Amino acid sequence: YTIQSLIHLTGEDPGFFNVEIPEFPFYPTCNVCTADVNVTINFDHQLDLDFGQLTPHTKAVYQPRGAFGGSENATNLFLLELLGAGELALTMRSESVDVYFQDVFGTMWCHHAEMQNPVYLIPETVPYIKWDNCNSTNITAVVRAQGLDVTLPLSLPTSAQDSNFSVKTQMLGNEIDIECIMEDGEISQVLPGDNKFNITCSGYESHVPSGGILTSTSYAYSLRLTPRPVSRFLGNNSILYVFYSGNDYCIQSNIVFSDEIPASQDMPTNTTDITYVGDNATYSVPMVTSEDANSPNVTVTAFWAWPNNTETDFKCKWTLTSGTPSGCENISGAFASNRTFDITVSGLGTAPKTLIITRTATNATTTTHKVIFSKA
Amino acid sequence: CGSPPPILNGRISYYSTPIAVGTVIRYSCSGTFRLIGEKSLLCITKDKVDGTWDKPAPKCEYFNKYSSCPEPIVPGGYKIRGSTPYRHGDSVTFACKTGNKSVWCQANNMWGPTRLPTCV
Ligand SMILES: *[C@@H]1O[C@H](CO)[C@@H](O)[C@H](O)[C@H]1NC(C)=O
Repeated sequence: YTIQSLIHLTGEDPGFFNVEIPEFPFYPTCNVCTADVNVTINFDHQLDLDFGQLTPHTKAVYQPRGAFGGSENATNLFLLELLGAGELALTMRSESVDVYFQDVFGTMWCHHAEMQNPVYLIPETVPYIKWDNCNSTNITAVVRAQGLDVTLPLSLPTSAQDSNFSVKTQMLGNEIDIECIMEDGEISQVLPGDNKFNITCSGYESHVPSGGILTSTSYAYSLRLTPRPVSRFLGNNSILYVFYSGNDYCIQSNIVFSDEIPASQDMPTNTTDITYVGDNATYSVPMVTSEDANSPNVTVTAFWAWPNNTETDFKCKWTLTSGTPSGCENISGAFASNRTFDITVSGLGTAPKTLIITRTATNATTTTHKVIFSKA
Repeated sequence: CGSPPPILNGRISYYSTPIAVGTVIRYSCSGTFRLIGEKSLLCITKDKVDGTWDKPAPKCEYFNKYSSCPEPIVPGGYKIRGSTPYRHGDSVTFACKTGNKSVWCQANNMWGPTRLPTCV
């Protein structure tokens, strides 16, 4: 399905970046979650790719990248390629990306996430630099999912009173050149702690906000940098450096990204519920807010609960622009005068049906109305 | 190349203790003062082992506090890592399909340590 997005480069210009795409349809199958992925990445002509990766919620960092545009620099370096709720990063080598598919479960292909960064990047093979005058605390900068998270102690409490604190930092590794900066003026000890200074962190827009907090105490303080743009092109044993000035002292720590599976990737559920006494239970699908009263396409894919097998009598029909309304499933779907579908189940049953419907109208947010039928 | 040229309250990074070797060093900002100038530093080798560093030491001071500066452009110049908004000592990068490839924004505005570079 088509969900356009706009992205602008921020801070410095690292070659690698993460383009979050939680917008495409995703279903809470809780069992078999096959998902065919096809990606197109433009550059400059357009070096279209043929990225293909079919991983359920069992392998979150797979990166099969059989290309067709030539020997491109890199694509979808996977360290958190699935980590998060629907987050599918597309990392490159340290650009008007047009993703095309997440799951099949029927016949509809589209996606989009436009980035205004350079179409073709530049190699950024950083020479090994150690910063001799930087005390290496060798703390473990574990990159949980994609966003970095550290609690390293700050540089020094030199001239704490009326200090134009600046926390400009940078992370280095396997040919990655990304440096963080601290925006919004110059923080000077506001409140006892949790200064919440916004961090540009370079990289990309970082839809989830990224910033560090200067947890001052009394006189030893700390620092809690949270730069989100951290991806797989880092080395397995790489080093980041933090430069905190006052009134310039640096600290070095070891960064190791983890390739693991997240808590969940499915789209957030509306968790709607209905109650029935008659087995011919029908549920009215609420109108999605982001879509007006008229739209050229809208689908109500009725999926069962805990499907141990592959797809079964589950209808993804009832679309607009001359769409087939005769659901091949065991169930039957209907609607009303207003565009609110009334979906009837295949006789339901004594057990809760817990059927899942993801009504994704065009240019509207996907609302997976996971409804758990309850008897009397 | 002997000894690196120091900057104002900045950083010199790592070079060990070489006998005129000093392969790679990096210069960082002074913190509250943004770095206005190319940060890289590699010791080029002349006919003799002893030589000079590739680039002069960049200045590390304020750049118009938080005020902005004119967009630096040249017909043979792109805007890599550059955008309409500006703050303090932010820089851009230049290139062309057919000169230097860097310029900053200082307090004097319209440039940083050096003027907006031209191109062939
Ligand atoms: C809304 O959807 C239409 C296609 O129906 C698209 O052309 C337009 O760019 C979209 N606008 C926004 C803000 O999503």
